[PDB]
Amino acid sequence: YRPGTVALREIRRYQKSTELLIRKLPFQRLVREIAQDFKTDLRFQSSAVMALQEASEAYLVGLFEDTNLCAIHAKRVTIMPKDIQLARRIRGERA
Amino acid sequence: PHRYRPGTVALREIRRYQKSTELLIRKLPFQRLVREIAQDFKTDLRFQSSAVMALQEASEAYLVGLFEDTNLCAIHAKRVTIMPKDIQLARRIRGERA
Amino acid sequence: RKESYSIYVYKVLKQVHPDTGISSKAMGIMNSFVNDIFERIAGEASRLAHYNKRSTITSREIQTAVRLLLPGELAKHAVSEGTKAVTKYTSSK
Amino acid sequence: RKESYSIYVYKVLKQVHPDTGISSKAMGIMNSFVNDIFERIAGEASRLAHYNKRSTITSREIQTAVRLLLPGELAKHAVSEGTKAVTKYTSS
Amino acid sequence: RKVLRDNIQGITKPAIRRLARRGGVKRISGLIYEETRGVLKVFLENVIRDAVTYTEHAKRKTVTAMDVVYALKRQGRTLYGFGG
Amino acid sequence: KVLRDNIQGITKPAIRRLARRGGVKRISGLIYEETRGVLKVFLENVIRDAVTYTEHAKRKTVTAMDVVYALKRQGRTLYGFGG
Amino acid sequence: AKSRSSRAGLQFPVGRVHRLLRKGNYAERVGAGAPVYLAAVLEYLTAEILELAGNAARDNKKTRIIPRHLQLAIRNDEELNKLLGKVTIAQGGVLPNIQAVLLP
Amino acid sequence: KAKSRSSRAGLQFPVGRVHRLLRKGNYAERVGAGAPVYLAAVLEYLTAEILELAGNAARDNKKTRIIPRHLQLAIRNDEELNKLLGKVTIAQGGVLPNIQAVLLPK
Ligand SMILES: [Cl-]
Ligand SMILES: [Cl-]
Ligand SMILES: [Cl-]
Ligand SMILES: [Cl-]
Ligand SMILES: [Cl-]
Ligand SMILES: [Cl-]
Ligand SMILES: [Cl-]
Ligand SMILES: [Cl-]
Ligand SMILES: [Cl-]
Ligand SMILES: [Cl-]
Ligand SMILES: [Cl-]
Ligand SMILES: [Cl-]
Ligand SMILES: [Cl-]
Ligand SMILES: [Cl-]
Ligand SMILES: [Cl-]
Ligand SMILES: [Cl-]
Ligand SMILES: [Cl-]
Ligand SMILES: [Cl-]
Ligand SMILES: [Cl-]
Ligand SMILES: [Cl-]
Ligand SMILES: [Cl-]
Ligand SMILES: [Cl-]
Ligand SMILES: [Cl-]
Repeated sequence: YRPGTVALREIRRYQKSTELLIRKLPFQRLVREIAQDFKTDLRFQSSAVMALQEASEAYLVGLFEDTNLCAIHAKRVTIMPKDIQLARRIRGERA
Repeated sequence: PHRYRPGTVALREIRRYQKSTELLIRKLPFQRLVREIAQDFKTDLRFQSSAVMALQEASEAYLVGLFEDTNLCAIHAKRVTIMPKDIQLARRIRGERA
Repeated sequence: RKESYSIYVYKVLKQVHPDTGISSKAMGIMNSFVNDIFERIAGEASRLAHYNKRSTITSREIQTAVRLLLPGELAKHAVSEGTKAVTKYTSSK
Repeated sequence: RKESYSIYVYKVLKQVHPDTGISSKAMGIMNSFVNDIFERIAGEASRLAHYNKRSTITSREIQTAVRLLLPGELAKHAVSEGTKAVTKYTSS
Repeated sequence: RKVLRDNIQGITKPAIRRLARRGGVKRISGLIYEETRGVLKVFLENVIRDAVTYTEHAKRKTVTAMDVVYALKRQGRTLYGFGG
Repeated sequence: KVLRDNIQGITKPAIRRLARRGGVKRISGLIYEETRGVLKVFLENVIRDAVTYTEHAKRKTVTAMDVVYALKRQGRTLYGFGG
Repeated sequence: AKSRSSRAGLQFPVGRVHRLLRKGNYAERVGAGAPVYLAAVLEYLTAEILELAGNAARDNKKTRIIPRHLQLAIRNDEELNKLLGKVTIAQGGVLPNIQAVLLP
Repeated sequence: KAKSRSSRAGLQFPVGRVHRLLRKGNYAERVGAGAPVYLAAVLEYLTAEILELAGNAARDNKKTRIIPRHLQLAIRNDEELNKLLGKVTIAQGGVLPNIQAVLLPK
């Protein structure tokens, strides 16, 4: 189908859904690498990794929502790094 | 640089107001607003002067902060002019309307 | 570590929707909710008692904490349920 | 009727800038600042004690709270200064 | 007991303009003055409502600076300079 | 020394699906790397505080509750992991 | 009117709430009224979210509340949404909502 | 007169008062003796940091006396204090002079 039609269909599909969208094992290796920077020989309960993953995905989706409103504000349909940077500035995540 | 358009005047006004610390809303009108708003929640409420001053410092800091974000929103849209839709974007991302 | 209210949540579910069940993952959410709200109200009841130099948390601190923490319309309902319960407990009691 | 720390803020100002005074408004800001940071650190140290089922806030809870609350170098320097204070107090 | 009315209009165009200037704003649409009034009125109602809740809890009739500072904490804003 | 670059394990399609969940219709190619940067900063912040809780408790296993507490420190309350 | 909850007309546990208020470092003393009022409010708010989550279940022809329904309930209710504005429901998803400008 | 706890710890901030304030807040059933010492030490350090920066800002502007404005300039120009104090309003502090570059003549 047309790429705009495909996107919109993907939106409807991913909005009905609750599954985590990042691969479980890649996320887990990321968490382990970051933790090892702070303290070596740290282990994670598997439900600690799941908590991190649920929060990270929630965070990123919330951020994409704001990013999107920033794009639409500038009369674009396409999100760009400047949309992320604006949202994070107003959110107070960066100064 | 450029010479005295509204542009050049606005810029002097920005410089002037970012340099000072004084409150920018008239105090008696602010107090009357506070008292009016408090007339709903309760009859026969009084306000210490410093309470009204606390309310003013907080209100003005809140608006100035909100105007900062609003400006970034106008600039994002390639405008120098802030509009209500800029305020509303800012407030939404801040979570005040969400 | 955190308190479990599963039995109570379930009893409340049977009053409001008698023919609806709840998954164990949804029960986990509900537990997190009761704990969170408990901690918010208690922490505010505690700040209020300290602010007013009272060494006791009474139903008055709880009530004020509820009005502070809940949005206005929802606080009405919650204050009214709290007051009812205290009236019943205090009446025939 | 928040706690006043004026005397002590004066003593610190004289150590750091023997030169300079401080207005009473500015002093009010410093008092708010001390009370605010005290409440953040004690509130966190209280949560830590409770999480760990300890009846007791020690300098360990204070330290951890400082690490949680302060950013970057500020935390490192404040951790070092707390540790120095405790070492000197324990020695004397 | 005078019935106060319409005092939001005491938040004037020049006051609002001075606030936006401090906020670094170069140019201002004529529609932002009413928008700003609305935003200020909501913020103030929320704060004053929590301030009075503190005051009434303490069985006082006078709202203090500390009642305001506590109310502001409830909005997640920490105000310095009024603990005296 | 060793390449530690696990942020790159987070894949273009994962990022695209999160964006679609956030209602995004079209995504510039530059957003993928930008996103990985923001996610890394988020996770560093949370994990730094969670291991702080773990170490304070003299444990070597980070629990879900350590993460729940670390999230609260970022102003985020996560439900579902207290059991 | 045998247990403290029963006397209060409540399902939520008054004795247990009292105990938790005492162990929590909240005040020196906790009066008898406090855990009654706190339990009633906890019970009321629980019922609000179950009412609404139950309704979301029934709208999607389910008979079992899952996290999804809790998320829908909260996010569709202005009051619960404000109360829980910084809360993440694990496995909750988001509200189906596409900005009008993006539709053909 | 016995030697103050502050003296013994090498501090200006009051260790004794800090211990009483910790007990008066009901943060825990017990407060250990090192807690107020470490806490006073931190409060004193942070105070020293700000007053140093603020004293500087007062000089950078030909003044002999710290006003709220200098505290505000101190805090907002410092990456870490700015973060620490991100939700704080300093009464009578004003804002940092800063205009967006796009708004300025080229
Ligand atoms: Cl979260
Ligand atoms: Cl576009
Ligand atoms: Cl860009
Ligand atoms: Cl950014
Ligand atoms: Cl003034
Ligand atoms: Cl008047
Ligand atoms: Cl404020
Ligand atoms: Cl323009
Ligand atoms: Cl508009
Ligand atoms: Cl009571
Ligand atoms: Cl009833
Ligand atoms: Cl100790
Ligand atoms: Cl007008
Ligand atoms: Cl203008
Ligand atoms: Cl204060
Ligand atoms: Cl994939
Ligand atoms: Cl795309
Ligand atoms: Cl939990
Ligand atoms: Cl009971
Ligand atoms: Cl003392
Ligand atoms: Cl003592
Ligand atoms: Cl400076
Ligand atoms: Cl500039």
